[PDB]
Amino acid sequence: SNNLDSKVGGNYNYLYRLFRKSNLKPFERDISTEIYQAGSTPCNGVEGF
Amino acid sequence: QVQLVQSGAEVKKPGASVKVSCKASGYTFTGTYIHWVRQAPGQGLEWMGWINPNSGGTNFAQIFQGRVTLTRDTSISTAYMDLNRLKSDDTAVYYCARDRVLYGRSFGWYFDVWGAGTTVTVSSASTKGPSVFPLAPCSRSTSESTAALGCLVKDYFPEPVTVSWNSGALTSGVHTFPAVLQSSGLYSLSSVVTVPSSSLGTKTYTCNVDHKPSNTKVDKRVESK
Amino acid sequence: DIQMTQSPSSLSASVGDRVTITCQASQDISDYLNWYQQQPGKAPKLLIYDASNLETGVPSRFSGSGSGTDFTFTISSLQPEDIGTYYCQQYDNLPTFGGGTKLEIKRTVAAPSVFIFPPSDEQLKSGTASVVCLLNNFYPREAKVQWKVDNALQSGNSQESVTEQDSKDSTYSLSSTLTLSKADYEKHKVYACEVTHQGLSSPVTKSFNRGE
Ligand SMILES: *[C@@H]1O[C@H](CO)[C@@H](O[C@@H]2O[C@H](CO)[C@@H](O[C@H]3O[C@H](CO)[C@@H](O)[C@H](O)[C@@H]3O)[C@H](O)[C@H]2NC(C)=O)[C@H](O)[C@H]1NC(C)=O
Ligand SMILES: *[C@@H]1O[C@H](CO)[C@@H](O[C@@H]2O[C@H](CO)[C@@H](O[C@H]3O[C@H](CO)[C@@H](O)[C@H](O)[C@@H]3O)[C@H](O)[C@H]2NC(C)=O)[C@H](O)[C@H]1NC(C)=O
Repeated sequence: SNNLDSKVGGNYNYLYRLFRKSNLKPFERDISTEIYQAGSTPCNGVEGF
Repeated sequence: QVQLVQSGAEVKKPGASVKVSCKASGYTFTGTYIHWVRQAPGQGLEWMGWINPNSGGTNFAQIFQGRVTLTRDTSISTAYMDLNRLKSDDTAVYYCARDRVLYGRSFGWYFDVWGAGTTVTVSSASTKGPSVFPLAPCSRSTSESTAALGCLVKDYFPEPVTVSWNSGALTSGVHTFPAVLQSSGLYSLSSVVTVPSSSLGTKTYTCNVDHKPSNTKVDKRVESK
Repeated sequence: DIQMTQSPSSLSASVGDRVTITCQASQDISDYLNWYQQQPGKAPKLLIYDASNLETGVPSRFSGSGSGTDFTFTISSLQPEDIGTYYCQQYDNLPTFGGGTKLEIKRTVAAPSVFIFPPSDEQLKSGTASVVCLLNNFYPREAKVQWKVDNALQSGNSQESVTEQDSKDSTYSLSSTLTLSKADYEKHKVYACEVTHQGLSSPVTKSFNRGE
């Protein structure tokens, strides 16, 4: 779909999920936008190391 | 059978607010974006607003930010624009229109179908019913071969005034001109019929002037003098 | 912002004649441009999208071409249904619209029939003197009207309106009105309107004398 979905300035309306605490089961969908703690610390608020 | 319907005409003061609706039908409302546009009388199209009926995600043209609110009722398949602190040049025809469901590009906006249009009017004037006058030449000897006679319409505000001749029995050789705005913010127009100069001595022509906002209707006769 | 310029203010052309309308942008839009028409008194209608693709159920004699900065809309023959107003819209960043090219049918030249109507007894009663001068059934739109009172020229207290181009014989009709106070009207004698229009070889007059 390089004729329908690509833009000369880049199209960024399409996303994937890069992080998750667990792999999802067959035909599941995850709408969550919770922040992913990759470190051993917890974190609170919108972003962190 | 996609049918897009809007709220009827609105009459508002400067600095006030107006809410215009957009009822969708014939398709799933949550399937595509709704865009808002407005055309001022004798001017080009002006886009301002877009709202995803599924998400409620909303975006604007810069000069309408903080003035326009876009919202939607998925239960009633209806989009709305709600416009605040109305400027005098917010007087325009307003439209909702739909973004492409089929075989476009994924970004493109488009306007595949447009609603019936909403004629919102912003003015400091309140409703005024028309006054109408006869138009005819200097006596009868100054007209030669083929003549014209008319109905000059003055000082009326709620826009849409309709002029008819013999209640619609005479409908050829007639013109009614697009209305003009006076310095007072009242509207005025004229209507005329063109006629062979003999029949003004044998027949009497009536014009009927109707105004919907004041709910008034006046007959008068245009008699040569 | 992204400005759509569009070069023809209005176009005059005949049945069977080619029409080309040009739209252009401040930078490369690449392909991201759509075209529409509006017919008189009715909502807009999409004709071309993605600068090239024809809309469903619309006749093949509409065409679209161009890329990058500049885009051309085309008609092979403006049959009387096509009369209306034509708009381009880009989509590279927000919707923004072009000027609005009007279409006019090329008819043979026509001078106006001309009349003037004195203030009536009911505006004698109502305290205003709205004089009106009528131009009817002419074609080259540009029909400059002028007003003079006792041969002194007028401007700045008169208004005018012209009809849509008719389906009856492809022609225009205009009303011009001069608004006077009774305190000015009851002094002067000769009230005149004058026309310059392309169908007339010299300027033509219509006038009345107060009380006649
Ligand atoms: C469906 O939702 C469930 C609830 O959120 C989710 O269960 C949670 O899964 C994560 C990752 O497996 C667990 O995280 C913990 O894992 C171990 C303990 O087993 C700890 O060492 C880690 O530090 C971490 O805290 C949650 O404990 C677990 N919660 C519950 C109540 O079981 C499922 O994973 C989701 N289903 C799918 C398909 O992913
Ligand atoms: C779940 O529903 C939410 C609304 O009902 C929706 O939230 C909206 O998400 C978008 C995209 O993330 C946000 O877009 C704006 O984000 C910031 C605002 O500061 C800007 O940088 C962006 O340019 C953009 O304007 C909306 O702000 C947000 N709206 C609300 C009311 O929160 C979620 O996206 C939906 N969830 C999923 C996963 O689909």
